[PDB]
Amino acid sequence: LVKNKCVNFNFNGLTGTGVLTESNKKFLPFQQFGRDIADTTDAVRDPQTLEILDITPCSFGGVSVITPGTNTSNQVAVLYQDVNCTEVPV
Amino acid sequence: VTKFNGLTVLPPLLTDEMIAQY
Amino acid sequence: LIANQFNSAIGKIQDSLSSTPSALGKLQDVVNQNAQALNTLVKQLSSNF
Ligand SMILES: *[C@@H]1O[C@H](CO)[C@@H](O[C@@H]2O[C@H](CO)[C@@H](O)[C@H](O)[C@H]2NC(C)=O)[C@H](O)[C@H]1NC(C)=O
Ligand SMILES: *[C@@H]1O[C@H](CO)[C@@H](O)[C@H](O)[C@H]1NC(C)=O
Ligand SMILES: *[C@@H]1O[C@H](CO)[C@@H](O)[C@H](O)[C@H]1NC(C)=O
Repeated sequence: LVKNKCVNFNFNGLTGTGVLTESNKKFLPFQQFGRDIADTTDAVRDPQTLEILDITPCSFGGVSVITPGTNTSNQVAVLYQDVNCTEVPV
Repeated sequence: VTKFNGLTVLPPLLTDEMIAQY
Repeated sequence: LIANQFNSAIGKIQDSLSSTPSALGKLQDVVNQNAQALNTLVKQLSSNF
């Protein structure tokens, strides 16, 4: 298992995709994997060692080019919307 | 007044603090 | 007297807004409508069509 790194995962046939992190929520002993309001998985109990892992989607967002007029200049800026710079270079 | 399947929300340009200041 | 009426009326706004849960029903309706729209959009992914 890999934490804090965006990795394809498959738990008992979940076949999801996203980064898995350590979670605080406590499942009941029989409760296999979590869910959200919109019926999208947002947690999973690790089957080997019984711990709850909060899964979150791989970071995505529009990339916009803040540029002045091409007649004024050719130097541009880039915005990576709703993402932290640590994973920007990827 | 009171996760992502490809859906993104964008922040208002005038944040809540600047809206309140306006 | 006008000043007292105005201030007490403002206190009435505060009390009515706090006590009545339907004071902000318009903006809360807008937010709930957007939430229902997005939730239905997500649920449409679960649909076979
Ligand atoms: C086989 O599965 C069992 C149960 O899931 C694992 O048992 C663990 O064993 C380690 C030491 O090897 C202990 O520290 C853990 O407490 C045990 N339990 C859990 C839930 O992890 C066992 O390691 C597995 N074997 C292999 C080779 O993966
Ligand atoms: C860019 O600026 C130059 C210099 O003022 C002007 O000649 C040109 O028309 C401008 N281009 C546009 C697209 O407005
Ligand atoms: C980037 O920002 C998030 C959200 O504020 C923060 O929790 C996180 O620690 C940052 N990422 C890293 C890898 O430090």
